[PDB]
Amino acid sequence: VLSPADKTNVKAAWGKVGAHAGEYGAEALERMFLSFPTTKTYFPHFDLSHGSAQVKGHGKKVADALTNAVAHVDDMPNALSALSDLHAHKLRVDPVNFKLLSHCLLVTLAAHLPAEFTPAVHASLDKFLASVSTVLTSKYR
Amino acid sequence: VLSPADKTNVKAAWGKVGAHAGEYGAEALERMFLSFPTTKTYFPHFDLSHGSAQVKGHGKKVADALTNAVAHVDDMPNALSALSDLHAHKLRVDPVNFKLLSHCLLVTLAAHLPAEFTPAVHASLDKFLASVSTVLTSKYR
Amino acid sequence: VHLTPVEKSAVTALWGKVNVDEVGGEALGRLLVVYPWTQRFFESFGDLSTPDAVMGNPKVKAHGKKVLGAFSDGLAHLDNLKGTFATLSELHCDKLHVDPENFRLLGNVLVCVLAHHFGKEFTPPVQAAYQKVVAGVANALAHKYH
Amino acid sequence: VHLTPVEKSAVTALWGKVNVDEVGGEALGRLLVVYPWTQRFFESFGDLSTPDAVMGNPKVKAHGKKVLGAFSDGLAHLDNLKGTFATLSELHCDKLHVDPENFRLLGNVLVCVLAHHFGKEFTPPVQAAYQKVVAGVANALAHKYH
Ligand code: HEM
Ligand code: HEM
Ligand code: HEM
Ligand code: HEM
Repeated sequence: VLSPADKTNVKAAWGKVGAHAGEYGAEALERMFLSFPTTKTYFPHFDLSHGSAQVKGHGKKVADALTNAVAHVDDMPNALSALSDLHAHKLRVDPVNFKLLSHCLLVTLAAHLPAEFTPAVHASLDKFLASVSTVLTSKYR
Repeated sequence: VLSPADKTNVKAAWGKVGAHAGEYGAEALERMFLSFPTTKTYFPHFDLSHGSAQVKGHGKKVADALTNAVAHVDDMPNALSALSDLHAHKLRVDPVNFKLLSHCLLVTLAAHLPAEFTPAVHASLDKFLASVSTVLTSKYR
Repeated sequence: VHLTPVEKSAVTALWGKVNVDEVGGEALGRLLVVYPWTQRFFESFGDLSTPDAVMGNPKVKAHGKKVLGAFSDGLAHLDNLKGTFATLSELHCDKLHVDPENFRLLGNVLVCVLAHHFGKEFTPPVQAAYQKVVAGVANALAHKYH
Repeated sequence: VHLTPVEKSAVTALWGKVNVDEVGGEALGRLLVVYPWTQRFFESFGDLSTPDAVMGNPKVKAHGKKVLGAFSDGLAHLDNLKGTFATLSELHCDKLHVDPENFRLLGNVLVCVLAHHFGKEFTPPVQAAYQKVVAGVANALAHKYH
């Protein structure tokens, strides 16, 4: 559950990602695939090589969904409804994989926006991605 | 994130508790302390002994707390903010302990309410108890 | 895992009442219903579309009896659960890549199933003994992750 | 997954640039901030009630140093990590009873803190190597739970 400060932390931190959202999505992705090779079994139809166009495109999708989660942080379950059907019903992703991807997203952000990645902002972002993960892995339809 | 069915299951399963609210609450308590002794470290002021009137009185509160959480499921954070501040702010309960108590509550329910403990209801209670666990371990106000 | 002679006697007496043809299937079925992502490891089992479908699925029951059977072998080899499960650890960890958190889940599901079946007979002390066991078994499954 | 010669070179390369009297303090301090129940293990350490309070607490920085030093040891002794942390495992597991998931979290916070400092130098491939290392320290650290 996000506090008032969490919410403001996340929105200002995200706004600083700016036009790099898609780029940060793809880097978090690459980091996860290299750091955690088991997560690759979820993308058997993806070209997963370095510089892959498929990974770059997917990163942008993930970034755009996170952006929309930021826009809709007070009613995320409704805003993310279609994404939870995909991830919870059809794919049935193991929640541990969302912790891996969230960690890689936090590594990307700390690498690219060091002055934004204060301890407090670190915590707020960690809770936000945990909240997104719960919604996407929960069957609530 | 609970589905419509989930809240109906949790309402329909936990309601059958009713009178025995203290009884099942105390038993899941005892189940936790015997099965997972480290959890006693949060209760050095209690009389841990079997049938301890302090454990029994406690049981009655967790259960009403849970009935209260069943009562305000769709605004649990507001409805639980006082328990949140107790367990997250002042007591610093590591979240694993909530999984242990949640397991022992499911066991107690399965032992005492077999006709209600269908697979579907078990899935709903597990999510409901995970939901209470997140709210109770989050600092949000 | 070290049980006392007393929890040893009470665990073994309960287990001697277990319906060896159903309890395993109930534990697996519930795992798949309660933790739906575990369904990904069993795509070749057919209909897993609803809870009633899961619990009635004949392959689910079939594979449940096999899993119940390993928990039996462990119960007679509480000493070196690591060895007794060395090969099985090979499978789930090296071959199958099962995140070891799921081993804890199935043991706790199985604990819920024994409670369901035995009611007040599944007392707090009794469950405490079984928790020791399924903690032991899950440990020996994740031995190769170790 | 064990270390191949290329990443061995890669990680030790940037571990040398690490400042050994801060990052440890930021890793522990961020663990206490991001995962606050861990504070419970430090009521002796005094004021931890706000981030800035945590991140400058001399206790925290002090404690951090020896944790980073502990990590340096594991680096020097990858081929046998559990021996290295045998004693540490005993204190954390047998004495304090720290849930081992908390170990994994601290390793990931350290990895975050390396990213914060080294920026672009902390490439995906260098993270991949380090993730192997921290998972070794967390596993070695909980060996007595196994
Ligand atoms: C921050 C958390 C995540 C977000 C916001 C997210 C978002 C998305 C989005 C936006 C899509 C595209 C939906 C569409 O094109 O219709 C997608 C598809 C997908 N996601 Fe996720 N995801 C997340 C975590 C994960 C994780 C951890 C995994 C697996 C390890 C995963 C696996 C997949 C897969 C396999 C697809 C199908 C893509 C395809 O077939 O092209 N997601 N996800
Ligand atoms: C479903 C999970 C839980 C619920 C619903 C719950 C509910 C409650 C309630 C209603 C109270 C008393 C509120 C009052 O003072 O009126 C309480 C107190 C307390 N709870 Fe929890 N609790 C849960 C989990 C836990 C766990 C996992 C622990 C520790 C392992 C814990 C430790 C405590 C302690 C130490 C107190 C102080 C009680 C007292 O001094 O009266 N709780 N809880
Ligand atoms: C925790 C205790 C567990 C025990 C005692 C156990 C036991 C077994 C046994 C006896 C077999 C069959 C070996 C054979 O006949 O050759 C097996 C295979 C298998 N296990 Fe489990 N298991 C456990 C947990 C899990 C979990 C949690 C999962 C997935 C989430 C899993 C997935 C599988 C799969 C996919 C197979 C092979 C299925 C196939 O190839 O058709 N196991 N396990
Ligand atoms: C995961 C990697 C970890 C490493 C490498 C590590 C390392 C160490 C070392 C070297 C000490 C020496 C203290 C002494 O000599 O008395 C220590 C103490 C301690 N550790 Fe850790 N530790 C780790 C994780 C954790 C975690 C996650 C927690 C709690 C959440 C924790 C709680 C403590 C406490 C409370 C002490 C002693 C406090 C005191 O001396 O006042 N440790 N640790």
